[PDB]
Amino acid sequence: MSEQSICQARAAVMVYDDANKKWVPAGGSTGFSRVHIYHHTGNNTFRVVGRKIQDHQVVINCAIPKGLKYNQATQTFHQWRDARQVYGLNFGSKEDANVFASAMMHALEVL
Amino acid sequence: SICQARAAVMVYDDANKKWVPAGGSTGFSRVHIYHHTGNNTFRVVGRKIQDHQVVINCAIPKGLKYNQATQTFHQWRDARQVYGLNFGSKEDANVFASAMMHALEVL
Amino acid sequence: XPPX
Amino acid sequence: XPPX
Amino acid sequence: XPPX
Ligand SMILES: [Cl-]
Repeated sequence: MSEQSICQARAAVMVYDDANKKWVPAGGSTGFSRVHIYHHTGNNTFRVVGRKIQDHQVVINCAIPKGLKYNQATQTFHQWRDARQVYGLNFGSKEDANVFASAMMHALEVL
Repeated sequence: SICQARAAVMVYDDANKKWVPAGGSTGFSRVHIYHHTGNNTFRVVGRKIQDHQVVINCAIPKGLKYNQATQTFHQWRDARQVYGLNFGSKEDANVFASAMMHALEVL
Repeated sequence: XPPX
Repeated sequence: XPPX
Repeated sequence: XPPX
């Protein structure tokens, strides 16, 4: 209607700062976000969208293209690439990580 | 075509932590940046010199990070894989990067 | 990918 | 970025 | 959420 949330997880959204070889908080400030995968049924597309809990900042809004490689680097830190940045999710718990990864793996299968 | 350069086109094999030749075939390619003027879009296209196999055909989106790792090996990411160009010379590298850096400015 |  |  |  026109998108369905196929999962939600609590995570600190990060992007990799290539110049300084460090992870930084997406959107410029620390704190946890609520991160969803949304599925547009009409076009069979997916995206990751997340808002900071404390102040509702949109900190991630990125398409999940067919063929994306989703790297589960650790049980609570998962990451993927796009042309502009590497995104990372530092999950609040192993359970949050698992629910999100399960949905991501499903999306990538049906793309 | 806004540029042409001679390079070995590579992709990173995530599983084996190594670069492999794009398309499965070793050898040099002629690598272009193409400009669609009707849409103001760019893409990278490369053909094996020896047998003209097309080994890369990649859009250049706004915001792409193009990394000049060395004077002759440049690289960039997309969701599916990391691309590398191992240029035959510093001159080929600079011609291609100059065009890339210009394309990225005008997107 | 980068390390964590 | 992976090294060369 | 905003559109894609
Ligand atoms: Cl770090």
